[PDB]
Amino acid sequence: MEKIIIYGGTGYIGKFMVRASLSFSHPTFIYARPLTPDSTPSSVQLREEFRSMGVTIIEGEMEEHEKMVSVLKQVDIVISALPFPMISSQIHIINAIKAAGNIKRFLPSDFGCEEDRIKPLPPFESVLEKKRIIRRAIEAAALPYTYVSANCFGAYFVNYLLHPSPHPNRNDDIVIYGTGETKFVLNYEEDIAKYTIKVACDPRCCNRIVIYRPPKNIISQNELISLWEAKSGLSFKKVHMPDEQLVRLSQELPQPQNIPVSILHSIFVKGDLMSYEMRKDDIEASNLYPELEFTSIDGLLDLFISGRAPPPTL
Ligand SMILES: NC(=O)c1ccc[n+]([C@@H]2O[C@H](COP(=O)([O-])OP(=O)(O)OC[C@H]3O[C@@H](n4cnc5c(N)ncnc54)[C@H](OP(=O)(O)O)[C@@H]3O)[C@@H](O)[C@H]2O)c1
Repeated sequence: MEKIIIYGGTGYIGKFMVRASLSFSHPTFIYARPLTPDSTPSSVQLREEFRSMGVTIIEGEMEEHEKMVSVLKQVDIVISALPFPMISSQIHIINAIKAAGNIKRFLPSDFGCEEDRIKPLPPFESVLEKKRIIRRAIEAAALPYTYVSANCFGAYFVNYLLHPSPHPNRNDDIVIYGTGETKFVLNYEEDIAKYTIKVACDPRCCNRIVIYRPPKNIISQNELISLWEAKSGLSFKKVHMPDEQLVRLSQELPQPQNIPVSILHSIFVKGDLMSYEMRKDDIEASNLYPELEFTSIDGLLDLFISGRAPPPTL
């Protein structure tokens, strides 16, 4: 099987990718920054867990070109799950990949919306521009790539939008962004990870934009809430944050506090995750692997009720 190295492997979505890679029998590696006295105990725990699972951990800084090239010459696929503050640093990955010359595929840290076909409010557009610059650098180096639009991380957004708790109360306030009829897609993290590993090894997805849009996971905030209320057995106080308020906040709030509201405006008001139809060269992943299936929204919510869903995260 193809050998896979993951940057940001100890991250929120990164850890799912590492486990999926191993589960699909791929020799797995991660390039990680050296630990420090302030390293969160969580980051320390994950590295120990990964090592015990057979993951090869290469410790180093992004600026260590020779170290990165040496490792990349030993693998076939590179997947980056680095966070926004580290997006620009991916240029070092691109340079090490080109120097190595043996890499079959590079998946930059996209995993969101399809940045090349949307234009959100200034605060969000600014961060998206960093990801676009990485894409332009990939194209300039002529590297084999796959740009993944994973759409909404399932557990991440259910926690954010519904904040499930042991004992819900009528007054545990539910916020609806915009009017709530805008369609978006919610995909469970474990599935996003599994499909990403398959996609990275699939020749059909080389040098292509791949979108995770399983038909059963397309939903509006109002539909999601109705489903959640039916399952939770109670009616929540629902409040709206209309388009105008989100726009106003994106302009009046300081940075980076103005980014969250800008992202919510893009996803739930402009509907940038469903305001476009699949293109010719565009690939929808749920149609690719008969052996795989995206967990339905109903299934994702049951995961939360059963108390087996990922915990809240920043
Ligand atoms: N579609 C969606 O709903 C959605 C939601 C959230 C995120 N995303 C996207 O998914 C991607 C990853 O997001 P995420 O939330 O998973 O990221 P995250 O959890 O914040 O990633 C942090 C990870 O990178 C490392 N790291 C952090 N700061 C670093 C630094 N200064 N130098 C070196 N390594 C550093 C960490 O290693 P340590 O263990 O050493 O700390 C950790 O592995 C991004 O492209 C993001 O935009 C999409």
